Amino acid sequence: SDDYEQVRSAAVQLIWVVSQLYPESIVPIPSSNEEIRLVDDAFGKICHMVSDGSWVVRVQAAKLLGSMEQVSSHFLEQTLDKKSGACGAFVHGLEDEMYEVRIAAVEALCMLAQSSPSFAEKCLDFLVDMFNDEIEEVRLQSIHTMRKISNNITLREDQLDTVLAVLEDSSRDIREALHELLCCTNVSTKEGIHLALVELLKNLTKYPTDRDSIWKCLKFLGSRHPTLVLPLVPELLSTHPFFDTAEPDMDDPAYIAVLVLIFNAAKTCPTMPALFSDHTFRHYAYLRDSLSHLVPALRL
Amino acid sequence: IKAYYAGHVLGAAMFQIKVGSESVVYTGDYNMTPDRHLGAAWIDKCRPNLLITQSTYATTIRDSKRCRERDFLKKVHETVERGGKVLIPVFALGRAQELCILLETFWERMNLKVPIYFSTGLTEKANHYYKLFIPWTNQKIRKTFVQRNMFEFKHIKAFDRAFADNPGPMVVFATPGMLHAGQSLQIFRKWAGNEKNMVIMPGYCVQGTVGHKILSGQRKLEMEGRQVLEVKMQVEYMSFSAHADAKGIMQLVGQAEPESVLLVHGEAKKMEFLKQKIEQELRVNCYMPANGETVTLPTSP
Amino acid sequence: ACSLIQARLPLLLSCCCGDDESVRKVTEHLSGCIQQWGDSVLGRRCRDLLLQLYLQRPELRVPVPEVLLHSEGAASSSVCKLDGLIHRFITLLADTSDSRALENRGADASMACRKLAVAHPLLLLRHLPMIAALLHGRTHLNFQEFRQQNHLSCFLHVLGLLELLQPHVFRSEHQGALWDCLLSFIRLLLNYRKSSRHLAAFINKFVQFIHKYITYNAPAAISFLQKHADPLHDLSFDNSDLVMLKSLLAGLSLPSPLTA
Amino acid sequence: IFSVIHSNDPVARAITLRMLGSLASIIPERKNAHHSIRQSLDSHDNVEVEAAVFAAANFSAQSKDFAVGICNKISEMIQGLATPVDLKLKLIPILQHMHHDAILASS
Amino acid sequence: WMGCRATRTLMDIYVQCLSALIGSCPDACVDALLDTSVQHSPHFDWVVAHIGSSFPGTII
Ligand SMILES: [Zn+2]
Repeated sequence: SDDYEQVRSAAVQLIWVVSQLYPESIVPIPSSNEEIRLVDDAFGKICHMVSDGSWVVRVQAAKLLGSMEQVSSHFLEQTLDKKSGACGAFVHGLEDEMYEVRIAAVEALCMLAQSSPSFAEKCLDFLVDMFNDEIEEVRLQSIHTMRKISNNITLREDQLDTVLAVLEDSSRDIREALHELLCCTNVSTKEGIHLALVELLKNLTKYPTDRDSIWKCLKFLGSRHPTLVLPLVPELLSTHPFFDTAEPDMDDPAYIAVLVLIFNAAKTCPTMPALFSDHTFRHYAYLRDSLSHLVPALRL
Repeated sequence: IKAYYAGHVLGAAMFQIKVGSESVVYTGDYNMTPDRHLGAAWIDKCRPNLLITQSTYATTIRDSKRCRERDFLKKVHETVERGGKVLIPVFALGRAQELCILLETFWERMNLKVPIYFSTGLTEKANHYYKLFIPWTNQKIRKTFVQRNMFEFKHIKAFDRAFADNPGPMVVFATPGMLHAGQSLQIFRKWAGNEKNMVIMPGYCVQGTVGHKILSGQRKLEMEGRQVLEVKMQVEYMSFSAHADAKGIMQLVGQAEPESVLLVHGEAKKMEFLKQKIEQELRVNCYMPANGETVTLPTSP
Repeated sequence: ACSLIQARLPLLLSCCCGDDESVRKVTEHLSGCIQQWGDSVLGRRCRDLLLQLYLQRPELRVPVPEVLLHSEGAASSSVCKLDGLIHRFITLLADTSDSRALENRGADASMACRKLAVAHPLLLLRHLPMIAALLHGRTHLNFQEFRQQNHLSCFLHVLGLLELLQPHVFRSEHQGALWDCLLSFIRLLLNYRKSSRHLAAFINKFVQFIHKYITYNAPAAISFLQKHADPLHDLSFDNSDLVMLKSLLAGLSLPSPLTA
Repeated sequence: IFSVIHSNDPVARAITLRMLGSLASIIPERKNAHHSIRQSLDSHDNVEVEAAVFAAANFSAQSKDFAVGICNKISEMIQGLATPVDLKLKLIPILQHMHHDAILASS
Repeated sequence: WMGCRATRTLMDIYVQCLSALIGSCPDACVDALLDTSVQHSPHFDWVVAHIGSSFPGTII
């Protein structure tokens, strides 16, 4: 409660240190006759510091909040609910004017979600809403953290709709980061897979030098989601029910990436070899020889 | 006197009044949660003898920012899904910018123009004032105004015509807020429908006829040749006014750390609860003055 | 590996041409062979060949013999020519949104899949992950539009197909997609707990299916229940008016109205 | 030149394949030509198959990717019992152009 | 009877007691249970039914 930001910053650093040194020790509340672990009390004190007037103290508070993982589950859940003075700590710490505190909060959410998958489920919507933030480094860090917590989660329909509606990226670094995120991502809806295919082909026709990383991207995307690609397979191959369709241009990168996706999905899915057309089998035999690092061996 | 940052509207300020050791801080109106175009209020450890705060919202936190925007856009999509029109009124200088940009970004998906019925001269003046006073705006805009001009809205309409047009998805932004008089009441009195005539109130509507009855059914009114509405017709009072809630007020009081607190710009039922909360929590005196009541405090200079 | 039978199958398929009098006779011969041998290597290869032939000639008049009850070849790399059509009407029935013009086609697809489950459960069993994945797109949606869009029709159809597919749906190989379907059901139970009385028929069907599941294969059902015991307990606390919900939860005591 | 590979006339296709084999030095790693060779190798017209063998020889001499992509197919045609002995003789010299990589040469 | 928390509590106590007996010597607990079932017949025997539900073999 000092009137100088440096004292508060050093004090929150020291309180983080002492909480990490004695987490399970019991500290009594002055007014209430409640026995509380020291780490939870320090969690509350640091959470209160995320509302500090100075932004450097807020950055420090968010970083140390990330660094602690011995806190109880309900205390972890409290910082995301609207309404132990730790209520809405990350909510206020994720929508500040300063971008640096937002980056610190994003990284803190990454560490906390990696420690707690149950926390990650709650953090999914908050972190994917952050993708709309228009500071470049903020969105790169959000991409990296989302990729980091990807193993413990699976995206929802509306959250995926949200991230897709603001997925229009221009620069190379953000695009490559999105490609890696989509390599590691987990989704629950095939409509999101369709929208991802649409955006990736737009980014295929828009950026030729992105072809490599989008081919690899779709190679990893289908290997993970074979079940969601199976309805979308006749949606994409343009297989007419009762007509032999024209043989698509084997040099068209968009089409070649649609086959890469559908063949990486087919690896896990017996039912995919059935819905292949004749030219689909012909094209498969070629890209298995020519692009064996993208196309996997199948059981036709 | 010293002016601080309030965050209510562009140029809103908290005015400290320091003479000798005695000092009084008047926050006027403020918002401790930053908007999409305005920052959060801040004041140093002034520790004054008295701190006069607004209390129009002594209610709990209004479910963050993303949830409110999501609910507002979901209601807008529900109203326009059946082809209904929307008739939100606003003062055209406060939360109008945030609602405008939010609805524009929502319309990036379908890309159909939305009519802004605040006067084209007034709209141009608002854009110009917001671009001349970039330092008063958010760091979000202060860092990204060079890259792009967010105030350059691609959707706008002039005035009377599209209001009496066919029942489409058009959402009107009336020039006078609070539904007290003007274009807002003129449009509202001529509009009805289940999906159409969606009236979303971001303001507070302190005592003006028609507008104030958001907590009521909004189907009674008091006027000559009054109309009736239906349940599907939006009478939702979205919490989009740039006012600090109870958590924000406690945050401000703890931030300033005053010797005493005084409450204005609110309702008595909310203000008595806020006073009880302040006295029970921070062990600091609070006051409940009525119009014409004189509140006197002692000083120890 | 089993790929040799797959590689020699086109020769057999070409030789048999399209006469069912030869396919039926060789299926009968294979059935007699496996009855003589059983689980031995010769009998196992005979079962694999019979399964491949049935998959590539699903017009057999002896579908799912007693031998194919134990067969785990549904997950194997064998191919069947019904995959395209079952995929077709699985998506024709999947979309049960506010577009009510498709309701008649959804009902036709549902009753046809019911007939298929009655007749050829094994063929529909290989496509179980497809319908399991298709259920994930409706649970997270809000209660109001879920009621309005009648998306519960697809869930009820899938649950009825599950009820018709048992005990074949309770085999060890078809467990991931079964768990996914049940997870989707309990998820939509949790989400729409404000007013769950509209799901009365769905709740009764779900309770009956879980009863049959814990009866046919108790350890698998117990493992699934332990996997998601906390969501079920939370549903029971929030929705305490569902007596069958609590009664089903009381069925863990074992080791881990209709009349004419 | 390449537009004639789509003709239904197998003689025209054979002449086009022979031209592509003759032009192999200025168009290696041309994917459409590679796919044309691969598709004409399993043709049912003997003149087209011979032209595809000649073009495959030239393109394996020129480009490494075609060689690695074709070595398995050439192997399966040579060892395939349905291939006549004369076509087997015609196919074996393709393997002399598998020197682009140590593992390819060993195979 | 689980509406009354005491009964559930006692059955939990019996899970602990029967596990302890299984650890040491599970012989006389079933004999005492049957003796009480005979003496306190027929109203207490639902406990024996639940116990048999937990352990089908020995109890049946
Ligand atoms: Zn004001």
